[PDB]
Amino acid sequence: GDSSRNKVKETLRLFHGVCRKILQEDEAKPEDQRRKGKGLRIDFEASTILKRNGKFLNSGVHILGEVPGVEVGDEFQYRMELNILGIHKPSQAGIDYMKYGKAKVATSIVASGGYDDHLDNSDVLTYTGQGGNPEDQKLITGNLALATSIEKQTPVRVIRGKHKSTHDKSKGGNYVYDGLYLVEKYWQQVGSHGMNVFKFQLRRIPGQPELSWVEVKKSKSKYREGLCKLDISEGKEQSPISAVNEIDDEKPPLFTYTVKLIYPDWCRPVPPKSCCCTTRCTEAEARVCACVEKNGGEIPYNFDGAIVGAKPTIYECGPLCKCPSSCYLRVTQHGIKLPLEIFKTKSRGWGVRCLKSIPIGSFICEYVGELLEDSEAERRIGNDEYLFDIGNRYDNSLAQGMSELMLGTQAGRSMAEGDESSGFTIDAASKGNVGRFINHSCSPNLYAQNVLYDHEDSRIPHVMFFAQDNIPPLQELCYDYNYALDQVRDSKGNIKQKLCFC
DNA sequence: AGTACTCAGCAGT
DNA sequence: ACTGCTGAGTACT
Ligand SMILES: [Zn+2]
Ligand SMILES: [Zn+2]
Ligand SMILES: [Zn+2]
Repeated sequence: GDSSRNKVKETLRLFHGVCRKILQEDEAKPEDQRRKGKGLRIDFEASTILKRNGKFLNSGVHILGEVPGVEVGDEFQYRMELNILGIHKPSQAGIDYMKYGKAKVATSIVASGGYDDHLDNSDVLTYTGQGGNPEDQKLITGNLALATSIEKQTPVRVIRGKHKSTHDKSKGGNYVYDGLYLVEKYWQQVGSHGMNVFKFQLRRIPGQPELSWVEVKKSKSKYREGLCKLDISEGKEQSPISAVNEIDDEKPPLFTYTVKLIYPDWCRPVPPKSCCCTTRCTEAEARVCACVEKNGGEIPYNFDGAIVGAKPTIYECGPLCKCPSSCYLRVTQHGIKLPLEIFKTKSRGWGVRCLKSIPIGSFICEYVGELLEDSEAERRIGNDEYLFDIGNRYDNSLAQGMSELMLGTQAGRSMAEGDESSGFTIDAASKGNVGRFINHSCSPNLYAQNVLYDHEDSRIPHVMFFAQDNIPPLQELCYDYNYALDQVRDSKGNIKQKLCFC
């Protein structure tokens, strides 16, 4: 069950990983011969790659009721994700159905705003049938199945998609699994083609985790009476980070806010080698870029700014690089570009959330504090509580896997660990940014990535949090603990040891 | 093994 | 905004 949840999560992570890989390969090609712009569907190719390696879930079956591992509020960008998970099989069509006896009943529906659906209440939904749009709608296939579901009283999965404008700022939050509904009644009515249209009333089954749009709603409206401060950054951030509490009159804890890292006095100034590019640094350009070569001959970012894959170290263009700030190799240096707020949690003290959907691979924020040789946990105040041991270790198994999917080739297994000579740690107990409020979780939606701009000392990189899920709005932001690299978390979330190195 | 169907997702305008 | 186009997967002839 938990085991199921992790299979789903990792399946979606794999899928999007492949998507961004295909995308990076295309961005590496010159403007003129890029497949993007000329009818490229990364969703289809990613899909096909996963299906080839037997990575689909619930393949060859229809699920009625709850798909194991799929929870209310889960977000998708592509209709295709629903297919690989078995949530909804058709790539396009709104209605999915299956045999339930000799009759056919609806497994799942998609309300994307194609027809004039009414989703006005949290509780109840009016769903337009499907028929050519000029003939009257026929009561067959999907429409029939949704009708039969009424007598059979068999639940229906409801995914609502946000209205898709080709304005298309993003695909973040494109589909939300809203959950399980019963079909109550259906009628015929004239629909705006001048021909008759079917309509189905669905009622959400009680006792389900409540709808997310209802939570952006409860949250949204200005009054925000939970506000403790408008801007915890106190103007040091291009946008205010507000603090809210609806569980108390607790003010957030006191600290000096900082956006820049405090190095010690002894930590040598080490300027880094820079690139000479006139334009934005890409693999596409005829002229080679020193910072690209530094990243192993690949842009570790997509053009929208998403990290392509985790890496031991990511090199961004420095202050003495000659490229415009719009350079794709500038992402984490530009600072926070999401609406963040800190909030009181019943259980966990103080936490960080985002009030909009965060697409997978997105940059969140830096863990800013003052940097200390690990030797000095001598301080005594920030014990654990506002402390971040800078990650030294790495394992190439995941890259080995992504590699196997995309090329059929792996590098040999290798693992890295920082010498105990220098571990470094970031203390935010006294000074830090919003990153200091991020809590820890056994199932995180954030992971820490080391980036180097400013300097080349690889023992004191910047810690940049990225997103490893499509994160629903208001979902709490959390990252996991460092780990020993001999130990890994299995399906049930228990610590085991990695299989033989070989 | 072939065809009809589509609540996507692009791309040109 | 309004078009037009190529579609994956699945259900049926
Ligand atoms: Zn650059
Ligand atoms: Zn360059
Ligand atoms: Zn550079």
